[PDB]
Amino acid sequence: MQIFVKTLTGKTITLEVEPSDTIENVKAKIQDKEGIPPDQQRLIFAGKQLEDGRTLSDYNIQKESTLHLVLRLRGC
Amino acid sequence: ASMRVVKELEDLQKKPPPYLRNLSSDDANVLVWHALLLPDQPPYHLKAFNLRISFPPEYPFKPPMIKFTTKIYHPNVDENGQICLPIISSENWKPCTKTCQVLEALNVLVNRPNIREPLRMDLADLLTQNPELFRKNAEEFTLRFGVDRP
Repeated sequence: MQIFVKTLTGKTITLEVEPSDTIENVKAKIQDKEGIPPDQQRLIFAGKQLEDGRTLSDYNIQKESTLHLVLRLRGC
Repeated sequence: ASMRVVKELEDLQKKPPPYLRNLSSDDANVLVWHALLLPDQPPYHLKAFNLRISFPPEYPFKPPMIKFTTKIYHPNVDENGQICLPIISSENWKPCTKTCQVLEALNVLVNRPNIREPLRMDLADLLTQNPELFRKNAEEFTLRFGVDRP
């Protein structure tokens, strides 16, 4: 299913993931096209943080769901 | 603690770099430095940017937090005025390092943008696509929310 990943920069990308897709794998898919390291990838959905070991079924994520990607810059 | 800060300031106030002017302590704080950064890179060379150096009470064991007082349209600076300098980060810091060295690193990063690890993916992408368009936006901003060139 096609979901929408929107960064804090407004940049929204389309991602193809299945309900059984793990969040950690989702991060990899994002880095695959964008390049943002998973360590700095903080996916927020409906106010809840997506745990790496969780899947899209856990948080009940449907198609076209817009996720908010917060970048964790580790350089301060 | 503040003893070293006073020394560093006293030294820098005698032989200040060509890119650092109006360097003095805060009106009511010796642990706060006030200075105007003069970038040479275009179009930041049209104006100056004021920076505020905040020295921690655990100096020099704790790195001095430097932030921008003014607004600089740079892909390595945030909309508020925060920066990510590895030299004074919680991931890397040496008490033997003086503020003068940090100022140099800051100046280098302000002049030469880092498209590898930036603070603004939008500006970084733009810079690596159209330098002219980026220059236009940065220019108007510099001559809008920037301090006059000393």
